[PDB]
Amino acid sequence: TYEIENIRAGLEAIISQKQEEDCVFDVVCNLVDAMGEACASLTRDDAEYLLGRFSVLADSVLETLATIASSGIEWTAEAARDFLEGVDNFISVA
Amino acid sequence: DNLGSQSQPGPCGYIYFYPLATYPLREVATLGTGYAGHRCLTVPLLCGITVEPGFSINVKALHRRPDPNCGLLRATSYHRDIYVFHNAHMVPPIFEGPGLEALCGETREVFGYDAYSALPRESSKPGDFFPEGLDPSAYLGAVAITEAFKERLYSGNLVAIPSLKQEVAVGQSASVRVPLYDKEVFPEGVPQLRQFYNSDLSRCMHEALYTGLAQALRVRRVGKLVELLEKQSLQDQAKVAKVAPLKEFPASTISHPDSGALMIVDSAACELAVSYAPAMLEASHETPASLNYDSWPLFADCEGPEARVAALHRYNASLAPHVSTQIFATNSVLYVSGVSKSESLFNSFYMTHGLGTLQEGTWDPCRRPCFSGWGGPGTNGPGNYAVEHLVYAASFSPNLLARYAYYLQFCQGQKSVPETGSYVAGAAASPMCSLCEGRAPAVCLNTLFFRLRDRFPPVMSTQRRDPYVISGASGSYNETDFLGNFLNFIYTYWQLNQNLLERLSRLGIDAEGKLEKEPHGPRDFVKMFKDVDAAVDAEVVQFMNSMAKNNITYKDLVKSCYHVMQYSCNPFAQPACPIFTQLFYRSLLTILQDISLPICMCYENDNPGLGQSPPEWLKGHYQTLCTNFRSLAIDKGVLTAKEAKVVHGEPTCDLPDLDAALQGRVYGRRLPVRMSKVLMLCPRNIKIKNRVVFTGENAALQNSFIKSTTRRENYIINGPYMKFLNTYHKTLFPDTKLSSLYLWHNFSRRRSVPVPSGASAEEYSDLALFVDGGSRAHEESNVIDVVPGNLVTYAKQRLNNAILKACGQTQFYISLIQGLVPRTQSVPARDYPHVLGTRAVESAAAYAEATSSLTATTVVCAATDCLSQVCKARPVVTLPVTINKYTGVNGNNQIFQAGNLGYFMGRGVDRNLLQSMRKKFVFATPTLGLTVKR
Amino acid sequence: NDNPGLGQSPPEWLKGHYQTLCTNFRSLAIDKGVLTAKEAKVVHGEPTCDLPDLDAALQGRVYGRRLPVRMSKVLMLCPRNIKIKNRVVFTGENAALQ
Amino acid sequence: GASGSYNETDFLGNFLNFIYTYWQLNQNLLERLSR
Amino acid sequence: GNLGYFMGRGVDRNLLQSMRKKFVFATPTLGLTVKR
DNA sequence: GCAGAATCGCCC
DNA sequence: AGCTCGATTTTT
Ligand SMILES: [Zn+2]
Repeated sequence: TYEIENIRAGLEAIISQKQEEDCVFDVVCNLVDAMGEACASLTRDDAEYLLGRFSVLADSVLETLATIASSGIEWTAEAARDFLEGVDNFISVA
Repeated sequence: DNLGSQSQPGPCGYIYFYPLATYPLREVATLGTGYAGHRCLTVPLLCGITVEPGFSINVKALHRRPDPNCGLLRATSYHRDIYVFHNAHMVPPIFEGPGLEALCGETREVFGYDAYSALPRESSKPGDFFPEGLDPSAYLGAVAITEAFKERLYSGNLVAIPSLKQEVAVGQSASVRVPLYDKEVFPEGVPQLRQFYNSDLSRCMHEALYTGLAQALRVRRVGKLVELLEKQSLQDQAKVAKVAPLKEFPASTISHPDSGALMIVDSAACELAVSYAPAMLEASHETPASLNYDSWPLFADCEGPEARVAALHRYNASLAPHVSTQIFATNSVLYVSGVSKSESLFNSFYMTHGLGTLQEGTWDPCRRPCFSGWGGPGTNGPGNYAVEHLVYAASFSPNLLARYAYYLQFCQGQKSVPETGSYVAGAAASPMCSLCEGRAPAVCLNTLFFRLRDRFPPVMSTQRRDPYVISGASGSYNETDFLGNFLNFIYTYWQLNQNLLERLSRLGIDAEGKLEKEPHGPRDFVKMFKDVDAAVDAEVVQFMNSMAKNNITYKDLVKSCYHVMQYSCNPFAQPACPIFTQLFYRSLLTILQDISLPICMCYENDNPGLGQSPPEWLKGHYQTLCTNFRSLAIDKGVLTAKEAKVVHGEPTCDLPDLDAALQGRVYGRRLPVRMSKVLMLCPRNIKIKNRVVFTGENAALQNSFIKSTTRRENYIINGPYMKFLNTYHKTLFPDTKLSSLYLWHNFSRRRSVPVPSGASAEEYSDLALFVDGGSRAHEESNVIDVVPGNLVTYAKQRLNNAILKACGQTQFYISLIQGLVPRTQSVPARDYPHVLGTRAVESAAAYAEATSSLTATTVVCAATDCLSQVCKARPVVTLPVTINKYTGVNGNNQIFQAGNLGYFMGRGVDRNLLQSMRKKFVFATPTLGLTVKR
Repeated sequence: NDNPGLGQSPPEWLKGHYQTLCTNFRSLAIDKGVLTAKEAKVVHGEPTCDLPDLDAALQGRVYGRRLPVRMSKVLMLCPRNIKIKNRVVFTGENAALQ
Repeated sequence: GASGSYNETDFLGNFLNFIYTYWQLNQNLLERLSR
Repeated sequence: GNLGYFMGRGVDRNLLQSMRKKFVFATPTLGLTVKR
């Protein structure tokens, strides 16, 4: 395989299993682990390919990666959690 | 009447002279084939940059005077490329890497190919072909040539007449042209040194034009192919066999149980391609609006020369995926290896591919040893694709290889490795490099090859029946909506789609799905969709009423519908790149061979080889086989062409006195004239077909097409609304932390929805029930495997699911075609080392410093959900085809053909192809708003 | 019309052209609305067959031999019918006939 | 000469000869006339 | 092969005088040389 | 690995 | 003096 196929498989494996919590921080940590500093310029066309079946998530991933880039922490999964985790009404339907 | 009859008398070609002080040298270089150290290059023929506005591409060429008082006329179009031969060092190269001319020379010899052999004369001195008084140091010189007399240009048999000069405006530049005439217009003779010859021009044509035509026939003797094409043009030899002696065969053909019949079929297919392809290329062609460079829309916002050059580089990046696909695909037209035998009877002979086969030794038509083969060679390792295979793809031409390398510089790397800067400062700078000596490490061809290494195809020695990949301009009438050519003529399916766009206009939605007013909130989002659903459901009723009152059998017409694409046969319709000349010519020669295979087989079954060699068998049979081909290849389901007679109206015409003009005196005469050829074969289109409906009849296939009905958990997020629920998320749920995917998946499992702080509860309970209701209705009814991105595609999906239900088509998904469309993006130059130029690189820290402030242009492809809107923009296309052949119905015994859309081979082609029966792909780049005005 | 006579006599013109004209006729005369015919290959199953010894029979002596045999011609053109047609309905379109 | 086996020479000729067929329609009428 | 007309007044008295009527001569073979 | 098809034109 | 017709098989 190409390495972009292995990143894509690992993201579809996370998103297909994550339940009872929103997945964007766990997707962003897997990207920052696999690409490091190269996340700082990740384009929407590359992000949509890597997200595969779940390509709808791309805008929220890119908005999240800009907060890591602009807050001046280094590109590692340990620093990404340390920033993100420091930084509702719900009606039921018939 | 016809375009041939209407064309005027004129010369066989022109020499153009452009002033160096004012001519736009950096613009033409972006469209050229220039390498570092060149003495000649090719550029496109274009009105307003290489020829004057109003240039006639069709002419009657005055080519022979049987005596001083009679002229003969040949009807011909121009050749597509212009050859730049005098002061050519003034045009910048397209690619900066050194050493290409020696690399091409070495690689041509190991494959056993013929190099250009110069005439024993010198090249014509400037004072022999320049107009009176012009300084040769002040001008750039180039040839424009007619398609029928280009071998005469190569062979030094044209005469230039400087006294007949004409002054012409080429864009801003005050330019001059001189006419060219065939030496057969001087029956008393002209001295051998009075004829026009340039050795750098003839060598450039040998490499960049004729070598690729020889590769398409599997011939090595390029100079002998040029000689037989010249005699075919001047002495009417189209019905005489001529290429068979030059043929060569591999051990898989020589060892074959049917080898004697295979050698005859392979030879006869090549003879027919050489008879018919030049005739169709020489024919009179329509003049496209894209041929006018000063009306190109892509320049419309540009101010000054830098903006114009940067606009041409963006234009070139939009074409690169077509060029890189023909390098990366295992089944590219550039890697066709020959003919082999099994498949049903008419499919039993077929075209093969493989670079391993192309390296092997060969035998001649008398079964004697011929070429001895090559054992192979770099950084991609043993048995794998090497830089020599890229040189073979480029026809051993440094001009073509330079423009291929320029397109490959737009491609992304895909690692299956040293960091880029430690490769560029490390092994790329070694004095062992046979190209740069380590003195240009960032732009070197070996550095580009190292970067793209894992995308090149495997090297193959097998004989399987696969589709081959073609590139070129599309025709006028494509049928690529969801039901293809269903009810195209008799209301028509085209009119039904026009009616739907009119209803969507009354809702405030345009043809690309843009709104005049975006939805304000939950009520407005529901209201927007319910109006589109009601508008589609109204049009289904009016259509079903029309089919009923006319008793039309629409329920059976759905079963036989096809998607249709037209591949254009006009050479002037192709994009303004010299690589597209070779891709078009080689696609045409390959299609004519593949169409001819069963025609040759049936004639040989009736007239057996009986141990004769193919040149002996063709001597008796070929004249009859030409006439069978003309009757059975055309209008039988792939190729369309129109025969016509060409006539000239006047018995004399106003022409210069060529005997006085040779002595420098200029005045007119009314010379008697007649046509030397009357018949013309005007080519039209090649037609590509794909079947829409699987009928369940072939029991082995059903598991790929079958429609499930059980209630899935993904039904909202893989349903018809998810892309809109994402696009409008910030207006539906102001300042929520939740992703749109998690909000609707939580609803899909827990039945709950968040209500914004001042918003009303029941308004959101309704939004949720709309999404749920339509998603379950779609899960039940849908047979079109698409998640729509815009309201026009959403509407068209709802419409076509209704028609298929009225036809009882409910058990299976339909076939889809998806367009892959180029998107151009600027990225940090860190892994794109060619931005540094011919610069010396001394350390990885200096490479990192020099790239830290720089950006590179790159290209990726995006999948469209709606091919039919791309086909309205008159696209450049690349696609795979197999030509299948079959018997007629109702007791008929004739052979009919279809060109069926196939699949790409090789994992390096595009990441969207990385894993189907029911989805196929085409690459498309639009031309409306780039080179043609809306 | 495509291969003109140019003052040649018909025997001179046929010397070059006739082999091609045979193949045009076979393709354009049959199954085109008047004449129908079926092409077939003829084969013999046994490699030898029971036949009289013709050298002995010429000298008046009668006995059998299993002579080796093969076909001297393989293609056969079986004729079927010639079709005659007559139109039933006048549609009023040709105003001279009404 | 001799005629072939399949001739269509009733008042409407080859009308609906194959797909009920005009031949079958004529066979139905002869059966009613037999009764 | 379109059905046409007979020429010559000696052929048969039934042909002695149209667009809309044509004639064929016919002799049956069932019950003569072939058994019903 | 990865259907089947008698064909042409017409172009709203 | 005397329509127009894209064609084959099927075969009761
Ligand atoms: Zn180098």
